[PDB]
Amino acid sequence: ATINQLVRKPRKRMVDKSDVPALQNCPQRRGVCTRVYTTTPKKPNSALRKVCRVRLTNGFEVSSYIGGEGHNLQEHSVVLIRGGRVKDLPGVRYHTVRGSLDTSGVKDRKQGRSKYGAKR
Amino acid sequence: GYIEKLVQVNRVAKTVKGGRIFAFTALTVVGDGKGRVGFGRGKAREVPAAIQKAMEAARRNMIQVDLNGTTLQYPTKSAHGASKVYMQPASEGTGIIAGGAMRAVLEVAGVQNVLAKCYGSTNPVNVVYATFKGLKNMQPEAVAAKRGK
Amino acid sequence: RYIGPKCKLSRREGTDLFLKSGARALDSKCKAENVPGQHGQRRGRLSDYGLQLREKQKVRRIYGVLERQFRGYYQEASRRKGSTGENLLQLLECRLDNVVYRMGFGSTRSESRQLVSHKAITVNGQTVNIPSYQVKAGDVVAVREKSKNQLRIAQALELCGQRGRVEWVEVDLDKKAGTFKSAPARSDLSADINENLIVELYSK
Amino acid sequence: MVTIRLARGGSKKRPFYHLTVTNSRNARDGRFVERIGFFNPVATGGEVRLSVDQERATYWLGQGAQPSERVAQLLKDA
Amino acid sequence: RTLTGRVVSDKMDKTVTVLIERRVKHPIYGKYVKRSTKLHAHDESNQCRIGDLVTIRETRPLAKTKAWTLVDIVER
Amino acid sequence: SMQDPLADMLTRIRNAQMAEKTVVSMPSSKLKAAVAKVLKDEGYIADFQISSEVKPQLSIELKYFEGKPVIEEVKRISRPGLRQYKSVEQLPAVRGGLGVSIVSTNKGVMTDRAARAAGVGGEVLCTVF
RNA sequence: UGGUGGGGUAAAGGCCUACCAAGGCGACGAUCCGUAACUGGUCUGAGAGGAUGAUCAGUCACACUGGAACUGAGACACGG
RNA sequence: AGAAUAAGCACCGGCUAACUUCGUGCCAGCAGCCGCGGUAAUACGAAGGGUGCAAGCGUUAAUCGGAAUUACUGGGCGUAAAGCGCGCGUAGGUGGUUCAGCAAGUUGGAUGUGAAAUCCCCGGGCUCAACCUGGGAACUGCAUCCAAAACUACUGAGCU
Repeated sequence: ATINQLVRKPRKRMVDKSDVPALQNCPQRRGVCTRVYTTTPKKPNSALRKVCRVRLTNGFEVSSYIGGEGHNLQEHSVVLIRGGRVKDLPGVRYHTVRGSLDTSGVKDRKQGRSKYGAKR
Repeated sequence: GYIEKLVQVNRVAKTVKGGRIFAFTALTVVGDGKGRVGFGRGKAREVPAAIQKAMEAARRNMIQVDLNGTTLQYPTKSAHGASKVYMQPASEGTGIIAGGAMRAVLEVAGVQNVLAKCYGSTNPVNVVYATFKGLKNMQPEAVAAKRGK
Repeated sequence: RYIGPKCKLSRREGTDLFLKSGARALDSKCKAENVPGQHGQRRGRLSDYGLQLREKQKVRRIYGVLERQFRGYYQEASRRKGSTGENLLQLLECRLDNVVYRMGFGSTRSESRQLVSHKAITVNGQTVNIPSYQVKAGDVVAVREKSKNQLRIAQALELCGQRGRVEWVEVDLDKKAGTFKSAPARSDLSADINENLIVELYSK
Repeated sequence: MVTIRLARGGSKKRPFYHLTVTNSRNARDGRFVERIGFFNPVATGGEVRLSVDQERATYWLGQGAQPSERVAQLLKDA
Repeated sequence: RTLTGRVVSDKMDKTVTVLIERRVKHPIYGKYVKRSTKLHAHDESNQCRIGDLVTIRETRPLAKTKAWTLVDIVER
Repeated sequence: SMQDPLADMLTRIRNAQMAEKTVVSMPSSKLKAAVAKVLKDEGYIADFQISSEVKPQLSIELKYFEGKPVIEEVKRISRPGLRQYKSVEQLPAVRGGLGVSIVSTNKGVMTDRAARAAGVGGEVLCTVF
């Protein structure tokens, strides 16, 4: 740790590994739905949430959350991916964005229309 | 001094076999606008008394900080426990550029361009200690050297 | 510029704002006795950073300025040498949006900012149309010679000694032409601001 | 190949020249041998036209550089 | 025009290599470190043994990895 | 082993400053004697006392203030390891210039005030404050 | 890796060559392995720095991929 | 000729002083950290109002920052993570003591540069701002040169 020992072997700053294995410094990355299904939350909560499995165009097998209150993503859609880790859902770190290509958009959704895919 | 500044409230608990009884400690400082700073907190049940049970000792232990006039004496190296404090004087025009509990003690002293910092622990219980040991040894002339400079 | 109805902006502050619509009063019929918002029949916890906000969010609501425009004016305060607070309101008084009314050609800043875009207020024999010109100490201030019989320019000459003189200009009322003499210090301003406390809303 | 030449700085519809001494092996706006003083044909009040210093301008004519076509009739403005 | 190093290897004719040592600072660490530089010096008459100290001069290259000749044996 | 002559004297008096002793004696060199002569001229100590015999020693007579004495700390900067050879533009004004910042130069092991008005820098030795 | 005889390049030089000798490089990181044009600079920073090379300018490098010369002042030549 | 051709976005449980209810009921959901929802919901869906700053507002992503969270400036190690189980000692790092010498590190000045751009101030101009340039400042750098000898290496005689 001394300045002699720094010239011998200097302090290497340890790199921080990124949170997303996919999205290789890309803000969005297109995918194709392998499977949409139902997932339970973590124990101190309880609900029924709907997540999707996608293969990406990087060929990767990760899960994205369909963030709508209603969707017609019918098992082969062309859904677009953002990041962000949903807390209550374990082990998954991606979200399907609304109104991208095949994501139809949440019904009425009258505030936050830029988030959940609504015109006007 | 009547230029008191509240530092922190923090909700203290302790347990009886009946259950958990809660108490509030709250530290405030008291300065005079010219450099007599004080310290203290109180142990009571309630919010509006634990800040004046802080005044119970905050007017006590007031010591005249040896100012220069609007500007601090030196670059400072100071510590208490696991908190360490850096300071240095600034020139003319910048205001309060300290942080958290450092802007409370260094604004009641008559200096305004303060530029104080916190290193090690950030606990405001032990933070206000190292700030006054930063101000306890201030002297432009009170060295025993037989020379004005 | 901020637009819309403006009786509701006279209520948050408590000061007259120099934002009005006529020539007799302000906050005298648009029922200023409460604190508006979503639900404001009760107050509570009126302290530092939200007050440092209400300082700057008053100064923003007077001077026709956006935060695109105004926090670039704190950028010149550090480009200024020393005394950053009053040197902020220097360029708000070398501002032409205010000093049309600080002379008094228009009713308020809402008529001052407007007519200079409508090719009224020249600077020095040129054609200036911006509400951001920086008037030097010692130019004339005149009006283009087609808005002279615009009679709402004559609807502003009644408040010269009624809103009080500024005692920093020397103007000719016959020509409708003025002259900005010198820049103010912090003695020529209204006492409702805190100039080195708008400064503190920069780091947090 | 060595040449004293007008070289476009400035903005679009805002010409400003440098009067670079170049090699005619490079572009107009890169790798000049020397910048002697400038030119500005949009010159209005307070802006000097051309900062032609004949202390160095003698040297490239002395060492064998040439005006292009216009550079000859900027020295004719003297 | 003066570079000085101590002789470390002489077993070839007309050619010698020396350690032109120096002690210079580390940029972000501040401690002055030594940085040894092992030049090659050309001898016209091959009179330098291991442990000698010489000075050298730069000219056109005398071989590959050799562009410095012998000036004078300063000491031994 | 001992590895630095003058850092061994600058430590041995500070624990004696917080102790109740006055005359400090140790086996001394000319290097430690040239340092001691400059801060008696700054009003800190007096009468360095070369013993002038074989194994020569330094009896520095440090002064007391009432209660806490005159020198709080002596902070070594250039120890022997990272030895802080510093220029004249970058001299340390230690405590606003109330530290005198003795710097070893060719024409004298000398304070920072005379190091700048006659410009030679070098070994920034220690905090005297 | 040197030494000389020659050979050769517009120009020094194991660059090419024959023969003589056993040297040369490297723990201050050689060689191998992965990665990347570099710099003036750029971005966050109290600064130290850290990250970084899009427009702009200098140098480098390439021209489907590889080898090769030719002509010419200048190429191993992007529309040879 | 005449206001005819122009505003939108996101939030409002906290530490952000923007902070009623209606529908929904451990459902449906939101969210960066706590968490919120299990029946009067300031945390979730509208309406009803405000507020952030505006032809943009937001959130996905990447960089540095706060981060003393790789600490040269500027951190650690009895019990939180961390003393090899300890030796002999190679390179190396550093080295008691005095005079003299050297001038490699150290110190000052000299000169060429460190291209132009960018930046930093003073300006000039676009009606103003970007932008544009003029002037310098800056470029902590590099070798050469002479001057210095307190300290370090090196050199020599020593001192205990």
